[PDB]
Amino acid sequence: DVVMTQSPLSLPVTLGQPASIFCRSSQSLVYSDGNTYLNWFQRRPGQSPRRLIYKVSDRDSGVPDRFSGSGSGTDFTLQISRVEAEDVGVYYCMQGTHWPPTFGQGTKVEIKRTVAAPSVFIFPPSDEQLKSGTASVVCLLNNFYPREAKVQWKVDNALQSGNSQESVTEQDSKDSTYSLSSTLTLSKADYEKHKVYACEVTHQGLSSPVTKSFNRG
Amino acid sequence: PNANPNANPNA
Amino acid sequence: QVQLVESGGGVVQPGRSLRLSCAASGFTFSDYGMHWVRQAPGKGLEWVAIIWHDGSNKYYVDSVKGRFTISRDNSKNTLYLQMNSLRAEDTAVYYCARAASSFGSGFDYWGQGTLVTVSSASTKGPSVFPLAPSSKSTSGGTAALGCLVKDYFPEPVTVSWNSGALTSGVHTFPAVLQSSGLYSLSSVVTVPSSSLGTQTYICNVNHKPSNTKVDKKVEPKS
Repeated sequence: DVVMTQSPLSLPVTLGQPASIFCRSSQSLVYSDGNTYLNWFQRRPGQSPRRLIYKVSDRDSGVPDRFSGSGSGTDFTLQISRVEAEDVGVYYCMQGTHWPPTFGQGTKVEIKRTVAAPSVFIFPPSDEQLKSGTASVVCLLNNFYPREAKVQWKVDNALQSGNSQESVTEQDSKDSTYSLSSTLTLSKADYEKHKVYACEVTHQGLSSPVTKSFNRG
Repeated sequence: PNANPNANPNA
Repeated sequence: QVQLVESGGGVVQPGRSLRLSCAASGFTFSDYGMHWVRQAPGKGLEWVAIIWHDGSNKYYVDSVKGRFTISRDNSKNTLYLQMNSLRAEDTAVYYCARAASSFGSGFDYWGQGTLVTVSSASTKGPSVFPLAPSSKSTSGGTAALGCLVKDYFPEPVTVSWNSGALTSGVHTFPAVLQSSGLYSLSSVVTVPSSSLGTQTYICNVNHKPSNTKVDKKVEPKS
């Protein structure tokens, strides 16, 4: 099977600047009919994948003209003339000249933007969950940049370890930020043994760590 | 046993 | 207006079978060949199969030959993938895609995909709990609220707000794997704090692998 090697695998780009994604095939993609069957595809957050380019350089319906393709033989390039916030996602080449069609590993495009501090919010467990015997406490860090952030839980000022899990979003297609949730999970009995529940957030856009907290009940 | 790249699967 | 919607993904035991469907709208379905493509852990994207516009030719990647069968019903605008003899390698998101008029150019429109999980574990639908807006989730005239979706298997859960009419400011987080082997996620949204008393915010949770749908109205705390 023909191997499609993309580079780079991660492509951070400043808004409005160009971007180039490269693809090399392990065999020439020129076919005996004169055509070169090299395609590009785009996956975006929240959207179905779509083809952008076929036959090296022909652009699909609904694809902005800032996207173009070039190359020949074994070497091909997808060019974005001026990257926009809505271009975040993963881009794949695919060859169709040889059996079976094969895809490259994908290049993830992300936007480099200005620092943005998170907005920090906290949610106590619902009474409905408490009636079931568990307490989840949620700390939300909304719309920040860069993606690096540190969240710590304190319960009655005792630093917690081992009872929380975090998840971060993909970069937003409009404002190029990330959001993150951290969930502290305790039994109902343990939850009822303590008063102050706090999450402390450290991030480049904050001059010092910010604490958000509540008193049970 | 394979589809060639110029095969047309459409109407 | 071309739309492709896959369904049928869920858990399946090794060696058993699962049928996927793909519902097409917005074009003359019988005019187009159709493909299946999948995205498996550690493998990236893999072409799986094609069927001609009229069902007259079918081709398959070697590893699914003798196991998968592609078919279609043009009168119902539907494409099928019958998956037999399932293998652990088959866990993946399966996409249907509309064929290009040359095979080597692939396919233009795709669906959003349906996730197939090969596993001996039982399906379990989620519990859904409100993340109520309060004085602890407001800043600068904005309020955050959400829903916590706990303890389901396999992935995925999808979340919409107000039946899809509320999309601005929504974040639905990637699921986390708990030590139990079950998944959990949350979905949040930021809204005006001024109208918490007059607007209704409902999270619509769908766990298609268990046929579980939950609509939860999120009430403000005061």
